[PDB]
Amino acid sequence: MEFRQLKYFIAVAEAGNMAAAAKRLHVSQPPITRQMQALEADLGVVLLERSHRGIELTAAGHAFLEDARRILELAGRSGDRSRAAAR
Amino acid sequence: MEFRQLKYFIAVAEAGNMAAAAKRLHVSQPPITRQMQALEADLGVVLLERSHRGIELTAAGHAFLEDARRILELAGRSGDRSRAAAR
DNA sequence: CTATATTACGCAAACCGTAACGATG
DNA sequence: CATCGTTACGGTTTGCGTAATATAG
Repeated sequence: MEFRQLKYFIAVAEAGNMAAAAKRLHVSQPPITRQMQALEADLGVVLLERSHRGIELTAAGHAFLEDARRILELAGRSGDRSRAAAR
Repeated sequence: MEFRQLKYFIAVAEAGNMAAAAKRLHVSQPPITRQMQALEADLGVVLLERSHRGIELTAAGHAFLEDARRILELAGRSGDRSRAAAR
């Protein structure tokens, strides 16, 4: 897993199609499709139903999505805590 | 912040010095020092006091160590779930 | 002279963006 | 056949490991 994959996958879930997701992240489309492939590979599971319209989430997608949000939340807060702890 | 920095940090924290963590992660020592620099910069905090005898954690680092462990654990379990939900 | 950390340098692998191709409602 | 997803390719960057540098016992 990479932090980058989590952010990208969250955006794709919220967008409903990979092009829109890319525009929201300020990258080109191909990094989106490739990073999703690496994620699905790394997890051993299909997160996304592809069509020419866009994407739907699988059961394993809806599961993962919830946890991706929480890993990002926790990473963010872990930083604020450490910085606070300095003082 | 990257997952690899979290693993490396935990290993450095447990080991008491960078050389022994390096061996336990099966990499040379310079990635360890460099990835601790990258991590410290990205958080904007100092986690470790370096001496010639090894390392000791700051307040900031004791905090971050616990959350490091939470994040990785949560990342592990989130895999397991997503695979389980694909049954 | 050992043990630790850091820095320098060279080469390989990863990663992005443009461009081409493919597939489908 | 218009629109989105994927794959190819070239060029930049990141990132390793070996070797060198610096400090301390």
